[PDB]
Amino acid sequence: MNIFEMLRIDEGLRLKIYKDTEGYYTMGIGHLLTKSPSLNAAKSELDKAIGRNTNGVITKDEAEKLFNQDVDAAVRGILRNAKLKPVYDSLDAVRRAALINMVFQMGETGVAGFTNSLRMLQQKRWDEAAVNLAKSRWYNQTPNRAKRVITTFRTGTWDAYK
Ligand SMILES: [Cl-]
Ligand SMILES: [Cl-]
Repeated sequence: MNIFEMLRIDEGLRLKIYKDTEGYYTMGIGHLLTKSPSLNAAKSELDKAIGRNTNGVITKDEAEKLFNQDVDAAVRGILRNAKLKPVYDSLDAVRRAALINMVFQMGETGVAGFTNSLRMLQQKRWDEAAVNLAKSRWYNQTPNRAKRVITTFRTGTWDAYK
């Protein structure tokens, strides 16, 4: 298993614009298009992203290409984040995948806000971090996914995804 596969499970794959769990227009593999309510605005961002007049539908290839860019940008965000980088640098490869996932779902900014879990993660206090991470809106809103990522931080294995 690896990051891509992991996120592909968590986000799914859809080739027509859809609304995510917060009600925002998304496409493909969790690629957010816009926080705005206008479908047109979404459609507009879609075409700009893709480089052509899609009329709200793309091919698998195009989805995957977004997806790759998005995975890349998440990594690069972490690395450039003063609060994130260090945590990430201290982690093992499986757990890094966990931090990526969160970042992908919630943005650097959002994740950098779990100061306390970050710190526990850094210190390798697995069970503790797992408890603290669960005290969050994130966990209450999307509990199954959050359970998956948390188990991953906790155990450092891919069990939650097998
Ligand atoms: Cl883009
Ligand atoms: Cl969920």
